[PDB]
Amino acid sequence: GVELPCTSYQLTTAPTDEEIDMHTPPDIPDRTLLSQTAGNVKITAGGR
Amino acid sequence: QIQLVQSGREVKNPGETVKISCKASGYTFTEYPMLWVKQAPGKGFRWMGLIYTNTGEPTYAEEFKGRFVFSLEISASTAYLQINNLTNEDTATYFCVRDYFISLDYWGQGTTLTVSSAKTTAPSVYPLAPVCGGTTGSSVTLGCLVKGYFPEPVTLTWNSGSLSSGVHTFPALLQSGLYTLSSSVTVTSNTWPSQTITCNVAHPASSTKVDKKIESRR
Repeated sequence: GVELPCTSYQLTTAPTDEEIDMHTPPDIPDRTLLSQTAGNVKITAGGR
Repeated sequence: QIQLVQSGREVKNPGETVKISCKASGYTFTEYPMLWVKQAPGKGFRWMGLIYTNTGEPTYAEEFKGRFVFSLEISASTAYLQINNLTNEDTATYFCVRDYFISLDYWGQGTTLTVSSAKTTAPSVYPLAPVCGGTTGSSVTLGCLVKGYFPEPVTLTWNSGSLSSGVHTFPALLQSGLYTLSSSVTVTSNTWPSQTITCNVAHPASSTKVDKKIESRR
């Protein structure tokens, strides 16, 4: 009914118009490598 | 050193609380694991929980944490586990642990308490010297007992440390709502009957503890 001129949102190999960033590199809470000890804590390798 | 110094024995009041004081020091109150321990009448040292103590938390278990609820001011190693909300099916032993490598690395002394809110009196010291017939042996054998102190635990305190050598106590006999138990006070052949061989019994509901020498019987 029409070929209306409009925006073709890019689906090609668009490598460099967008920039996925990271500044102040990773900051969040996750401490799941804890192990059991009393005063000298017996932790292992694990978690993050 | 790992001194989770618990309270002594107990005759724990039903409906009340009894705070077996775990002075959990040298092992963990203020830096390390205070392992809270209910104590089975068959079950042994059962889980009231545990806590690594660098921050300051105790942790609870499923069967001992609950009616036994414990608090902890870990700076002197101070804490107290109350065998509390007492029932006749609530009494047992009790203990702690001083931890390292999350199983326990030192073991604390504990205290055994039977849940019974009954007559509450101080102990009677039942003293006794040897037989008037015989005494053909190495020494004199006599007694000091925690008798007539309803209820127990009725301690054996003996002669200011003089009847703490040789004075080996037994448990208080729990009968009729009263504790009556004896202890063999051994006075030596160099010691007795030139000296005594004497023990005594202790009870808090009358606030007494009678120490009796093994006297001359005649």
